[PDB]
Amino acid sequence: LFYDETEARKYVRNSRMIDIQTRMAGRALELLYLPENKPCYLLDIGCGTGLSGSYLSDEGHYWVGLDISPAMLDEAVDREIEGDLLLGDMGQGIPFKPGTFDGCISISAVQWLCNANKKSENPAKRLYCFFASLFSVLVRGSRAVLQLYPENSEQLELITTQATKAGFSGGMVVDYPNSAKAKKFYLCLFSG
Amino acid sequence: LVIPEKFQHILRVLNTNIDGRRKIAFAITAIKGVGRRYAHVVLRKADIDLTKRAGELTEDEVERVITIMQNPRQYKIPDWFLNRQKDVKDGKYSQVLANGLDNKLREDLERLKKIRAHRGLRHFWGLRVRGQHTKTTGRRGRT
Amino acid sequence: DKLNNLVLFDKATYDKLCKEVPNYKLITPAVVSERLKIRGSLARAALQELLSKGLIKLVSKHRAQVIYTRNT
Amino acid sequence: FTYRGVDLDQLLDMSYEQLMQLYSARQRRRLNRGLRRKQHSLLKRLRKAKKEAPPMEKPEVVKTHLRDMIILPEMVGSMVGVYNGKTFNQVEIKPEMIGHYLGEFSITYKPVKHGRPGIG
Amino acid sequence: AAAAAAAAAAAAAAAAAAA
Amino acid sequence: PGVTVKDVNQQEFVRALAAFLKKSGKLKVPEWVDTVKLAKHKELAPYDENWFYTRAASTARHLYLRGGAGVGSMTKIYGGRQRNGVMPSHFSRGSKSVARRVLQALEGLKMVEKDQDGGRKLTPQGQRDLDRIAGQVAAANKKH
Amino acid sequence: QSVQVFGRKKTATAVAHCKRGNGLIKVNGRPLEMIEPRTLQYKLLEPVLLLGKERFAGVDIRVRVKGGGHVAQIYAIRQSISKALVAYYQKYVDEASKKEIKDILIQYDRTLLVADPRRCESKKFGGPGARARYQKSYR
Amino acid sequence: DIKLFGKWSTDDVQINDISLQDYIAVKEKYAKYLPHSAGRYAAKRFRKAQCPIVERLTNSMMMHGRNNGKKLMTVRIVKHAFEIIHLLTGENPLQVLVNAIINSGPREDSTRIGRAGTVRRQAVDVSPLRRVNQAIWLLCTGAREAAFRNIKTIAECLADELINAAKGSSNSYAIKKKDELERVAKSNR
Amino acid sequence: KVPKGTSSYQAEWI
RNA sequence: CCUACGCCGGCAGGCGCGGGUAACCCGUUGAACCCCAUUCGUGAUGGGGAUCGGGGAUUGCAAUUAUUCCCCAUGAACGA
Repeated sequence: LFYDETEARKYVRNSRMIDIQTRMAGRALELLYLPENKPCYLLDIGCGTGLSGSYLSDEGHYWVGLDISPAMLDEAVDREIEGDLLLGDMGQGIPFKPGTFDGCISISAVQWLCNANKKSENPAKRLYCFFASLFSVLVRGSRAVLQLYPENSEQLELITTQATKAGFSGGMVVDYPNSAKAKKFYLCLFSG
Repeated sequence: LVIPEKFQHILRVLNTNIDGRRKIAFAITAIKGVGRRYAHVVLRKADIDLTKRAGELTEDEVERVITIMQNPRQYKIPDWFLNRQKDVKDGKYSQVLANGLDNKLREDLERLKKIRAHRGLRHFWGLRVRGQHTKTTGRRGRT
Repeated sequence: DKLNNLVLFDKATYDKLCKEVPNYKLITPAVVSERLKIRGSLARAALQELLSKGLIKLVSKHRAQVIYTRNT
Repeated sequence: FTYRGVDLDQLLDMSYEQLMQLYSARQRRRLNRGLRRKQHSLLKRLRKAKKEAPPMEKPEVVKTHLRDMIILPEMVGSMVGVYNGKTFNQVEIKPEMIGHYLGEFSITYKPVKHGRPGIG
Repeated sequence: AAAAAAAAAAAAAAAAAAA
Repeated sequence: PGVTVKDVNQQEFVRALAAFLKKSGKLKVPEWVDTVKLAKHKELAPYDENWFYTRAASTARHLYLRGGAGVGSMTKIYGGRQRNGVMPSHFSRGSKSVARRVLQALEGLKMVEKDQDGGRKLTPQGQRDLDRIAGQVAAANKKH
Repeated sequence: QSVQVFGRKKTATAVAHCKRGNGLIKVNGRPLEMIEPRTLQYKLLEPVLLLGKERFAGVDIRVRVKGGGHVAQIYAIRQSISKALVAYYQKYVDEASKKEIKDILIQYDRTLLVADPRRCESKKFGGPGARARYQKSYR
Repeated sequence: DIKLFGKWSTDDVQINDISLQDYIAVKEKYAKYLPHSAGRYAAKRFRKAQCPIVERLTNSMMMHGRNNGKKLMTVRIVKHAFEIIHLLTGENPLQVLVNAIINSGPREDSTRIGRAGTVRRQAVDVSPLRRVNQAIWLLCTGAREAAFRNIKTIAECLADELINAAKGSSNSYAIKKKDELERVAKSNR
Repeated sequence: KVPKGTSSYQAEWI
């Protein structure tokens, strides 16, 4: 466990956090060619307090948000969200029927799948379980864009390899890559 | 302390709700045109002990405070605690309080707009006036 | 939310401050301030009054920490 | 119009010594320092240009560089071009500016009205 | 005596400084 | 065993020397007693209605602690920490006119003497008085 | 009839002049309670409360303090009083009681009688002080 | 004889755990008048095991940024805290301190073993000196974060948290994080 | 309401 | 030009009067935090002082785009 009520509140109320999360969500939406210029249904993965999910609502999207933290969800409740919030661990799978969502988005969250604290399956197993179920719950030709924070290049390669084995194709977009203070990795994928 | 029975939970001095339970030397600061040093040098000539609060007072103390407060030269608040020293019109050493404070700020801005000076167009545009280094600032409040 | 503690005394406030205080095992202006919604200025002046009441022992006395103690 | 409790006819009939208590800190400071010969000559050209005008007419505008001139109340009613590097801005000296400089009336640069970032 | 003591102290201080 | 001012708690001595100057009553008191701070490097007014008296007492005692210190040294003793806004704090000195005229007012009571040495020191009357009040507070110390 | 020793921390010097006296302890004309960092009074009282004042019976102890800061001066006075009593009993009384009081002081704390081995050192060029250096940037 | 702060007794003090019995030095010749020692104890390895306990509670209390040389505020906070515990209990508060440090340090601890990317932890045994230091850090941290915005003086906060952890409450942040690491210890193994 | 004297410069400041 | 001392300035500063071409004279280089008492009492509050309106005094040919310093009044953001 990582967040509490105090820390979830301080994160969601910080103006600097709001601005950066909003910029990365809007960049993820620009990279999401499937919702870009289209209406869509969306899954927001690691939705937190709904800072990314509010910006999906701004473009007229209907969305479901998944997060593992109660306190992040409880803080989301008071923010007048239009999305459905669900308490859920993404590493156990995506619990929707095949072909439910046009797209999926995740901002600042999937690097937690490399962490082995919460559960006693390998991160490698949970990573496979995430990508294989994520491929299934997406429509055919659906898209997934994930902004994420990798600790090293091995973590990037492992994430890419698991997405590749699950049936995704696409690549990695690295914005501002000459500043390792401000650079951001976006995983940009599509299903078959 | 004691339980003062004439305790106005709301004070109304010069068009301002004052939280009368606050300390007297820090509840007069709450209105515009009076800060901390100024209300203290008022009270040292307004002859009220600092130990009391702002709701523990008599109206005779209130009327002598407002009497000294509108007559600052006649009660030895001499001519550097004043909000305005030399006005444009009369040059009269005089304190200016909240409604007149915004009135005279508006007066000076309207004047410098009418003057067509370097300051007045800044004040109409709502920018920095004292020549600041805005190569990294100008962030919050600009659109 | 608001810790706007009571600035002056009340009826029941003094009915606890004259009464409940010498039965605490520890009389601290923060503690008396904290249990009954009282500012530390108000409780600090009240505990100096409890010196003037003579009920309550004074053990320690410093800048910002002045320790009082219930008697016997 | 009134300035510091003194009127326009009262100011313009007042001597040069008694002005030096009616001004700001910098202005009484500089009038203590005493004016330069260039500004004396500029005020002399202003005297010549304000006198020879027709009585219906406003005086002929005199252009000048000296942005650090105290606007004396004797200059009120003239039209002065003030040089801000490129362009003489022509200001009618109204009596509201008797405690300022000329240099604030010809605003020197052009206001920044942003575009959009390219390659940042 | 006091003066002498003071002098001694001063000397000591000087020595310390040197060190 | 002539008691020493230095052998007493100094701030209880300051409070008693303030009370001693209050009981005296004769001194040329100035008129900016109810107006000013101590110097530029503080923010608010002092709470003491008798702050002139206790500062005069402490100034007489600092004259007792060393002779050869002028008003500029009296300015320099009463210094402090000016907060320069968001720019960091610095040491800033006392106020010249106030400390000068405190020394002048106590000079009126023949308690401050100008020397050949340029500064001002304590009078022999002054050291007699301070040792008397020192014995008073010494009896207030070793017999309380 | 007198012993003259000192105590030395970082900058604080404490000159001690002791002789046959009355139990007199002056620190430039003030007692050992009149030093405003007063909690450290107990450290300042460690030569008396460990040894007993009956062993400070007939000794005049003059203390004149130079330099340093307040805590450094307090440990210098503690230092100088302990070395002053030990040096007095060595020069004028036996070796045995001096050795005994040395063993009482050191086995409590060695810093009472020995000096401190370190000071605010000088600077080799390249930073604020000796160890930490200046900071830079990338990209 | 030698008593803390002029009055407080040390010969009544008793250690429960043999596993921590030497790594707290309070009993016989490590009792001093003040926590302010001002000697080196980080000279080499394990020399901060023979420094006094209340000196450790002192020197781990100037931890935060703005307080980072002001040890005299810390020793008066220690003095007021011992007096508050001596009021609310009556016993010798050093016994409360020893019982609080003993009941607060972890017993198993998780350590990331693998590669940088294999977060597959393994709950291992806690070293006794690190149990001591982890306990002192938890007690100081509970004194910190429960005294950020309150009316309570930080001496009162330290004293009450030391009381609550000496009896093993559900109220002590130190006992909360001890139970958290002991529950994470159940998970990794 | 641009003055008859001054340039376009100060008028862009208007 | 470093200053001491005195006088006049509610505060920045003036005026008179020496030493010092220098471990000397500033210099015992008399500091800040720290400490001991007072007031405040957990809230945008007396925290934070930004952002400004009136003045005042120095530096200088020249302070207007605030040179700097001072005195009122203004009190935003900021909840680690």
